[PDB]
Amino acid sequence: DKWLVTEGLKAGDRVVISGLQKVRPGVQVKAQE
Amino acid sequence: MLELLKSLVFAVIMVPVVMAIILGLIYGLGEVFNIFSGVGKKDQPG
Amino acid sequence: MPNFFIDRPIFAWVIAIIIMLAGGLAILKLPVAQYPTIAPPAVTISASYPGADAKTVQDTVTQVIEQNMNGIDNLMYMSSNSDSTGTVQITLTFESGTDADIAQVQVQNKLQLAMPLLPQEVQQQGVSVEKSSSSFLMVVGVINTDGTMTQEDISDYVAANMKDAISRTSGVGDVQLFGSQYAMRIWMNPNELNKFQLTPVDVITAIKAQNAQVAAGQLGGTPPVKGQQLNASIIAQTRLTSTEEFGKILLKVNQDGSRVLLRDVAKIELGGENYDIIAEFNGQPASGLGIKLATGANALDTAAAIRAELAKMEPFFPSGLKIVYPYDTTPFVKISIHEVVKTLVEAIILVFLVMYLFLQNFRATLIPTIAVPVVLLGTFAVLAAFGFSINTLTMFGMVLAIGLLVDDAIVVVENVERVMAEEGLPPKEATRKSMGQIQGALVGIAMVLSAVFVPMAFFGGSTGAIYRQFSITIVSAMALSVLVALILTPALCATMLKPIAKGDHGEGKKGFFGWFNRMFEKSTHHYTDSVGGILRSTGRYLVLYLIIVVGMAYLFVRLPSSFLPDEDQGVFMTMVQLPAGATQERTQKVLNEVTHYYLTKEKNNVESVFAVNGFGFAGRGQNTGIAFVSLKDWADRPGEENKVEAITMRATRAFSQIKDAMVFAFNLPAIVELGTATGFDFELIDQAGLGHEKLTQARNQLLAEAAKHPDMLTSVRPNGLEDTPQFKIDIDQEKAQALGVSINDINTTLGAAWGGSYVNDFIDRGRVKKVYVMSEAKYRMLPDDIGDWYVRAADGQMVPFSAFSSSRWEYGSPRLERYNGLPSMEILGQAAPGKSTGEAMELMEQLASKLPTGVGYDWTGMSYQERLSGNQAPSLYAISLIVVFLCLAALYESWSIPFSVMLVVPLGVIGALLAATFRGLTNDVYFQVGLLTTIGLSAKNAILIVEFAKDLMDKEGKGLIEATLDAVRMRLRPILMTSLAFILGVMPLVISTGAGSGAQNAVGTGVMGGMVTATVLAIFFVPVFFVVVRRRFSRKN
Amino acid sequence: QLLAEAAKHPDMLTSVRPNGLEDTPQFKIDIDQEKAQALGVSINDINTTLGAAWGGSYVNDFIDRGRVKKVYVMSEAKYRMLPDDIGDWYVRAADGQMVPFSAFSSSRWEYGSPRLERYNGLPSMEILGQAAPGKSTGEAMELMEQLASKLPTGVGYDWTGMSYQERLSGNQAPSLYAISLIVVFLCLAALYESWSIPFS
Amino acid sequence: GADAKTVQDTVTQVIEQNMNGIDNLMYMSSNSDSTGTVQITLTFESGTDADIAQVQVQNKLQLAMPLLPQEVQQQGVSVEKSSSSFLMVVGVINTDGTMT
Amino acid sequence: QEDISDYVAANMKDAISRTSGVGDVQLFGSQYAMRIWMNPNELNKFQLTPVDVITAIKAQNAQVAAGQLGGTPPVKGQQLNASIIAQTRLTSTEEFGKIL
Amino acid sequence: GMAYLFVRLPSSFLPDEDQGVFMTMVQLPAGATQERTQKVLNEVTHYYLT
Amino acid sequence: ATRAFSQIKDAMVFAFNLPAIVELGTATGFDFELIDQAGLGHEKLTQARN
Ligand SMILES: COCCN1CCN(c2nc(SCCc3ccc(OC)c(OC)c3)c(C#N)c3c2COC(C)(C)C3)CC1
Ligand SMILES: COCCN1CCN(c2nc(SCCc3ccc(OC)c(OC)c3)c(C#N)c3c2COC(C)(C)C3)CC1
Repeated sequence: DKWLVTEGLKAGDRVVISGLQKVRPGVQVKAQE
Repeated sequence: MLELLKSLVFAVIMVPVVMAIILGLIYGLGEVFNIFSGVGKKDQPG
Repeated sequence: MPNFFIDRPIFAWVIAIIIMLAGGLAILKLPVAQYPTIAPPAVTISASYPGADAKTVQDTVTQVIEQNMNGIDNLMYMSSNSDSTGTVQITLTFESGTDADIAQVQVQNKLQLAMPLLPQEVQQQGVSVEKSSSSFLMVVGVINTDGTMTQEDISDYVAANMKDAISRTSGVGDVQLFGSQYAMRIWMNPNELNKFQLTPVDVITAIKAQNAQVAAGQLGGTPPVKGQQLNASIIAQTRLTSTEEFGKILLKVNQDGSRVLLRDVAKIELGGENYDIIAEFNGQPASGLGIKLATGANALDTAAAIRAELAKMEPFFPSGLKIVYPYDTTPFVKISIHEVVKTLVEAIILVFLVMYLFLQNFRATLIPTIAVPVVLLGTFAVLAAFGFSINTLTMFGMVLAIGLLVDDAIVVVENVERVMAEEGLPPKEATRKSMGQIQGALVGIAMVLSAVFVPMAFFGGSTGAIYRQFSITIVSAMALSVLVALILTPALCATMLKPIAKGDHGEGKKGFFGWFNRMFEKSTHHYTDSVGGILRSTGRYLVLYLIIVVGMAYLFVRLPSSFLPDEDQGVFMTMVQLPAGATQERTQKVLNEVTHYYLTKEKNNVESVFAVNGFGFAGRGQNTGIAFVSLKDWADRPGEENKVEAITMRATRAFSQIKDAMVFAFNLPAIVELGTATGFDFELIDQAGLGHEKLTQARNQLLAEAAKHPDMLTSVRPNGLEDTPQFKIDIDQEKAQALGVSINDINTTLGAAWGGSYVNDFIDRGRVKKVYVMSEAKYRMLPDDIGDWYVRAADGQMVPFSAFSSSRWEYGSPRLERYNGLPSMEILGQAAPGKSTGEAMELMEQLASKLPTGVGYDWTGMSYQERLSGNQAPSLYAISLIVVFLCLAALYESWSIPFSVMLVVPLGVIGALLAATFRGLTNDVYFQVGLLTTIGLSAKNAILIVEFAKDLMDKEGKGLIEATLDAVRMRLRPILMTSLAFILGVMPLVISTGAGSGAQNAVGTGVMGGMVTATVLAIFFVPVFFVVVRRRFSRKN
Repeated sequence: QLLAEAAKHPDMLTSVRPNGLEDTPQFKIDIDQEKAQALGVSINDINTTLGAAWGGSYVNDFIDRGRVKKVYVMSEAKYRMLPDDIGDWYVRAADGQMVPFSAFSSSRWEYGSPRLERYNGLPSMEILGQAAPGKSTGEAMELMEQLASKLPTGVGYDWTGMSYQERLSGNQAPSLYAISLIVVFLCLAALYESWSIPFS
Repeated sequence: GADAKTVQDTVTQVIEQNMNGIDNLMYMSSNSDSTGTVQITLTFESGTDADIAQVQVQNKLQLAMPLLPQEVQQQGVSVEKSSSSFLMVVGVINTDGTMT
Repeated sequence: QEDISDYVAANMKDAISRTSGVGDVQLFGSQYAMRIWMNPNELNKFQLTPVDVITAIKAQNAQVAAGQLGGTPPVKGQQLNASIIAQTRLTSTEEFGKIL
Repeated sequence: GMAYLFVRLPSSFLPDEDQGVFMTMVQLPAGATQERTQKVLNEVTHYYLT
Repeated sequence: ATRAFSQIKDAMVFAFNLPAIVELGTATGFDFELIDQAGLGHEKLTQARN
């Protein structure tokens, strides 16, 4: 249940998972993990 | 049957109170119905 | 001739009593429901093509069907969809008023124009063509308490035992399951087919063949040989009856018996038609009925027997199966069938209070207590010949009409009581001595009532079906409340009475009422000093009246023209909406939270949550889901904070905290397509053939443009779904056959592994149940599992898919809707809250001018109701205004004479408009009946006051200035006995909330505190309305 | 038990008899389906043979005096009479050799009710019967209602066909006299102008 | 030519299982037999239109047809308003015996 | 004509047949149906029959119930749902050109 | 005399009309042929014609 | 029209007009079948019509 990526991201980046309705590009994020 | 126990005591208190607010209407404002006094009729067609 | 029934009086007595049981046979013949047939007759065609996306099932099923639909009768808007579970649901909203049964079959057997042109899986699965919209009677959740039964284990028990038995019960028209039943879910293990070098072809080809009932022949059959004595019938291969007997469905065997049983390549078990719906009821899995009315709506006998027939099933329940009702029509009206009778009995007493007010008698006062229960059940009886039903639009229509049957009851006994109380003559002649001058006026006591139904046939549509439910209700409240008031009630002034002194003002009356009956004398001189001082002020009270109506339209333009109020109907629907392409595990996990939220934070309000994963009224799938939420009776929860809107708005706040899901909720009417109460619902079209992505950029440009006008077009959302990813396989044809395969072997592999193919039926327990070959779960669950499917070459060497099927991702809208034979999208919308919809409808059009070629624009729902008529208030209540001018001019016999009775129309609507301030409700249809109930009786006093002035012009010859000064003074003692004769009937209409309060507390204070403008404030101006007519149009100069 | 209860009143209930037929013997043919594949035959060569020779099968139309009539294949009659005629039917294997039905299909006999009469999705058994010479149905149907309520709950009795309309006459036809004559009991007071003349 | 134990299952139990809430119904009795004949008898309320009935039976059957294993209609089915009164039931016989 | 008759069919007929008042619209041409013109001196080149031209077009040009990644029921432990596009009904003369 | 001779009066529905036909049905053992049922309708026709 | 249509060979060109109901012709024009019963086919039906 995980995509494997060869390019496009670097390590330590913060992937958004939950909430792709209410998140358009450029919003504050209550970035929990 | 308890709303006939209501309408024993609340069809004898909510019937005069609506009869009492209209007395505050037709007699309280009935005085100011007669404070207004004047003639302004337009009887031009006759 | 009105006294033709009086010249022998009991010839009039008995005819009303004939109605008491010749209607009484028909009040038990008359069936009950909360709501009549409001909706326009829709036709829901539910095709199903399992395992195929939108653009397949738009093309294979929907476009083929929509090509045929040209030659049918009377459609409003043939709305559609086509989604990713393979379901079509085209909806033929027809014209209102025209029937369904003729109109259903005109679109049901020319679906047979191209039933062969549909693929032979979708016409092997279903095209079910109902004649019903979303008006369920009740939903019966069947629920496993223990956990032995799964979800789908419930559903065949509902199908094999309940669905037929519940549809036995009368009043039941349509029954669904959210199941449906145990289709033999043939799984496939593609690392076992490759073991035996098979495909999903040979699993199908066996099961289509080794499982088939054969026309088996008969021994000794037809004809016999001459000399035959034996006749039997052969049983050939029966349709196999077991999960174990499909286990030994044979496959390839060699010539030396090395068999391949199908249980070596299949995890055979029973399952469902589709697992697209995971229901849930308080955390544990449920199936469910959905029960609809039989046309000829029945709710007293149905739900009382739906429960009662369900009472023979708890001996037959398996381990922990329970039945629970997440929804029901009837407990809305299981209590109002008794209380609206019980409000009426005290309203009889409220009219017996009027007899107790001035008479204070015990034998001469039984006349209204017998005049009332004749009319109420005759009111059912004539509409029982119309065939209409007792309903919350009609029982409410006759809890108003028991004000409108008593207002003629105690004015014509009290006119008789008037005439006998200045000259003292007996009521045997006072029943004629009153009627001797007003015999052309008791054709007038319902004549503006003859003028307030003649456009009530003249409203069409959904709301046009509402006015008809008050139309024939105020015609039976016209007819058999006056045919017991012109005929019965004058004859009722003869027998049971205690006649009086020489003109009884009430000389020997001893009580505190009797001293207040000298404050009945307070308004004797003062109301004469009113009108005598209004006559002195007749120039400044003339010009005052046209500027107490400047607040009418000033309130009416800020009174928002809304629709029917959100009733607390005891349920509210909670919609979830996950990201694009979110699986069913996540949605159930979110519906774990939302159920845990509606339970463990609202135990007091929410009875339970019937939560379906995957169902979307917006459109089915896996990212959506609905939570039917059961509320409770108001005897279990108090207050406005426990009504629906307070529950839902607290819910949506905490739904900002639930990530990965755009959760919200809403409330339900009967129809779920009534708009946004400034409602427009919009179908933007593709015309040219631009595809959908060029139509999608139009959505991306106008939903943005809807978000560029927050001032007019407030909600920017489509009902459909965002363009989810969907997984293209390049079945590489040229590669595939050169590799050695055939193509029909590929697509029957690919379309019956990853899809799930119906094969045939089998027989479980003597019931015919489907057989679905499908890949197992863990082998069709990734793009990686493409390569695990093995397809047989020309020679029989196995070939993986990944050798010849490259793949790529792409978009696709997994719910494509269609304009009538062209693509479209369901754009919702609201005008900004407290504005008109006609400009919000028109702005969208001239914002669709910002959108390119090949794009039409049309409407649906209540918007096509708006497309035919914007508002039928100003010009089609002019025919409740001009039609009042023609009828009452016949009484006074003069042109411009009803211009006096036209000036109680503002003094009846201002009482209606002020009740929208002292409680704060909007303009709905029940406010539009709030006019006609209150201007219906502002005019009747404005007949009773100034038609006695016609006696003061056509029997008595006083001058019309002082005839009006006699139309205050001779009329004086009935003045408090006419205006207060009705307004004592509106008394229980304040403290009664719960289950639709604003029809009887805001319109209740539109008729308690709304009739005060028409009863204790209009009649100050009603006598001088006669002279402001007859000082400009004086035929006395 | 019903004919043990209703046919043993032979004076009134004359010839109470069933409709749904007694369980005839049915002739199960166990297509020993693995032999019916190991021999080389595909079973669709078998079920079409077993079911369009014994069976009788529509094939297509044909034209006859310019009229469309059907084409039926069937066995000739003397080749489908007995369980012996199982053994005469030959089916072709994969390699074109011919195999008899007696080589694999092991026949037997079983019960079977031909008239499987249903009711709304419920299997049922219809029972007929007349009434006595010189007597009536109502003293025979209610006699049946003495003998149909004998059974416990689980198999119920229904009265329909001719029997519904008399079950409807028993509910409204003497009850017709109530609402008819009470209107007449109220017609007289209109004519005679008294409550008490309808007492007479 | 077919059986009777599984003529209700090929034909009748399919046409029986579309009968959701039959419009002004009184009983639906069917009877499969050994000749492969099925006679599903939908009898309705009196006063309900027989003309809409044969329409609505094939809007109960043709409510939900292709829940049919489709040979149900491929054999030939005949919805009919069988008011089982007849007119004359004219027999046509041969007198000499040449015609069978 | 036929270049016009679809333009009536794909645009006008579904717009006039729901123009107000209009009942039955009888189109007088046709939709623009893909007309495979066979060529029997090319069939004898490749040793085919029209059977194999029909059997191919009924196969490669056939829309398939393609199913869903993440279909129902899921495996316990899944996070992906998509739909599958199998062979679309081929949308062109140029795509019938590469009908194999 | 009314109340005693009404519930004792037999309550049929419709009389037997002399309709000029009457159907005689035959019922053989379970599994008896069209030859044998014809063989009884040899007798029954010979019964109703002698 | 029809007079100049006599000049057009290779075709029986004529014309007519449309009534309200268009199956009659010259204001009284009847219409009639000649059905076959005895299975004679069509050419013997045609020889009847010839
Ligand atoms: C594709 O399905 C179309 C049927 N829709 C309308 C009726 N509806 C409704 N279902 C239910 S309960 C469950 C019925 C059910 C069971 C299993 C399912 O999964 C197999 C399922 O989804 C298919 C539904 C209720 C309630 N309370 C209501 C509606 C409808 O709204 C109410 C608020 C009246 C209450 C379910 C959705
Ligand atoms: C669907 O076809 C059957 C309809 N029939 C009755 C109506 N009749 C008529 N058709 C037409 S238009 C024929 C259009 C057309 C176009 C392409 C075609 O190629 C496919 C084609 O062949 C069918 C026809 C008209 C006119 N104007 C009229 C009638 C009839 O008389 C009028 C005066 C009304 C003028 C045509 C024949």
